[PDB]
Amino acid sequence: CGSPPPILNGRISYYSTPIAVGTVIRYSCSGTFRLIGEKSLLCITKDKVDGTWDKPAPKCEYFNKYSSCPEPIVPGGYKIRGSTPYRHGDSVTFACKTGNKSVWCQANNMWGPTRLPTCV
Amino acid sequence: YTIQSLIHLTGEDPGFFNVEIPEFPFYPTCNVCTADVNVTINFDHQLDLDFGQLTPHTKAVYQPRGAFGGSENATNLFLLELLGAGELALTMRSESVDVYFQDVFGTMWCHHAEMQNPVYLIPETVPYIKWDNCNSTNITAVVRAQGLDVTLPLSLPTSAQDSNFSVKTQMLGNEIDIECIMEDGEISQVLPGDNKFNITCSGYESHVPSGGILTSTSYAYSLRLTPRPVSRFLGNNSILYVFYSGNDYCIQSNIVFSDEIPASQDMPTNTTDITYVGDNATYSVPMVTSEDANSPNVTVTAFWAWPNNTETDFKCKWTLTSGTPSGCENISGAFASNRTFDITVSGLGTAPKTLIITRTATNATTTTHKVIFSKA
Ligand SMILES: *[C@@H]1O[C@H](CO)[C@@H](O)[C@H](O)[C@H]1NC(C)=O
Repeated sequence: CGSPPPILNGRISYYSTPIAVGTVIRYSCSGTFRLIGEKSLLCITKDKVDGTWDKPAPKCEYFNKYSSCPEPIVPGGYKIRGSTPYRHGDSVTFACKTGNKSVWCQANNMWGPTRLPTCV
Repeated sequence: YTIQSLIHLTGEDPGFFNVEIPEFPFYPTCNVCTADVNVTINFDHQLDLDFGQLTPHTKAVYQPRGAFGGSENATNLFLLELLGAGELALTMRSESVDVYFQDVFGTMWCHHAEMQNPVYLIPETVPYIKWDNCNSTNITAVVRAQGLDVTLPLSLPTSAQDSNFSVKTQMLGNEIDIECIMEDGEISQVLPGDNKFNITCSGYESHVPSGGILTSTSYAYSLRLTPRPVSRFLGNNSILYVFYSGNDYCIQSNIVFSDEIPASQDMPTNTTDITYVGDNATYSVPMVTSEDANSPNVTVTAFWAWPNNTETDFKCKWTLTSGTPSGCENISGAFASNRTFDITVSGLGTAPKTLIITRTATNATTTTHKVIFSKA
């Protein structure tokens, strides 16, 4: 899909040198700063060979130092990989038996890069 | 026997995990150690399984998993299924597990290890990612037993003075998605070395603590990650990546789990001893600490020393709640006013009897009082 969107002091992983192919890449944290945002990255194919990456580049910065953040819930949302304790940029995962499936905890609290997602 | 346990998911949410169960009875036979295993794994209804594996201390990674709840994702992927003292991992595909049996040696079936992770997991087939900007040191990350152990060099000594060191890493392989993180704030060069920074390592509770040490020296340092949650669903040739920042540089190494037998699987022995002059030697079984003065069941299974054959005149009787006290063995067992059994041997002998009794009271730790009788 051309070139991956860079993040702040993070990682871009492996994509070789493709002519707008870039099948899989991964974005990691910057180390002392936890990654707040979806890490996966795959180049979706439009009508032409050239396209855009599936998800925007996640931000890689601090998240309220070591402070905690409100529990993000939604009636159509589980708490996969989520628990009562929190630290820095920990995240959860959502699902339902009947929207998005991710949210983090940033310095502004109650969310990370995006608000607590809803569900059908 | 019933020994309940509680387990909570930590860190990320890999599909595979290890649930250590050193709690069920285990006997130091030192010869024939037949052990029938029946496992029940709940999910969501409950997809009960019928796991069956009868291996003595000769095959520690067998994984016969004839199921009865349907085509479940996976169960007991065995790379260290027996490694350790009584450690019987139950790995799944990358959940309120109710194990039911380890050894028969009589008539008592129960076990338990409750995990609060999702009842049914999600597939985590990680696409092959190489981390092009990661110098692959290709060091051998041998997964001895179940816990990983490496001494790979760290990323770089960039801005060592007043450095908020973070050692967030991750291991990848055959559809496994587990990533380690470093807890307890942000270590910054305390003491010359052995910083002992706690590592979440994702995975599971890891009853045996798991963490790495930043062995700083002068200015080249090292790193000694020890993430315990490593199981068989890794590929035979898989790669882990370490990301150590400072003031972000990555290093790649090759991981290969080993399927071998451990030093021992039997429960730890109290190594009690008694001395006798008369062949009608009787030994008083000490009261187990974890059990109060009253309990509904308690058994003193008297097993001989180095049994080359199958079970013989060895009594597992003398239980409570209307239990048979007439031991069919050649020996006779007794007790006292306080719940301390006095076990008499079948005339002992000139050689040390070295009889083994595992008094496992309900809700109490198994105390295999391996006692070696000594004459005058
Ligand atoms: C103690 O054992 C009883 C059964 O006798 C059980 O119901 C209870 O949950 C156990 N509690 C603990 C802490 O083991």
